[PDB]
Amino acid sequence: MDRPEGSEERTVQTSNVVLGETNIESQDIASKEYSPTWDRLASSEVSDEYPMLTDRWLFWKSVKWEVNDSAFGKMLVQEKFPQSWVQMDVNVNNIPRYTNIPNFIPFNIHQYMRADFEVKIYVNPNDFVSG
Amino acid sequence: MERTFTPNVMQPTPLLPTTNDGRVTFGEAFNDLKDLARRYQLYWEGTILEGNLR
Repeated sequence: MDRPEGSEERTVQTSNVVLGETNIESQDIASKEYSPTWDRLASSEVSDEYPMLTDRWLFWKSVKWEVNDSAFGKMLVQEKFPQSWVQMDVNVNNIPRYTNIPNFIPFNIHQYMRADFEVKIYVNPNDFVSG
Repeated sequence: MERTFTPNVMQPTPLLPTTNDGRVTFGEAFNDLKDLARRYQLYWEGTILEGNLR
């Protein structure tokens, strides 16, 4: 910290959401990136796209891990993807609904769907821990 | 011609893109019944004993 403001925070914008980061990332890609061609052979109905809704960085879970429950191989998250994320808005009976989250609103009126995904993991520790 | 007569067509979506009768997804085409009729099938089969002969 050497400025009146703390220092410069990098910014990443998508749709109407802006994420701030301050450090150098760790990155990877599950498989080779590509543009699909055989999806057009599956449905004669025109495939709708809602980029301002879907290309939006959305907040998922927060999971709290403590020193007393942190062992080698401890699973902070084990979730079916993207099922668990798209179905994260449940009712009193733990039944999911696609009706409230704008990113998921197209899932309610369509039977079949496809997309590529990106997942960010944010941890904000102090200067004096290790893990 | 009545057998293929299709009046007052009402089509909500465009047609489905072709695969050339399966040639795009599988390595071969399937467009003619004549080709299938050239794949052998059982015509007749039986067992014959000495008692069935002269």
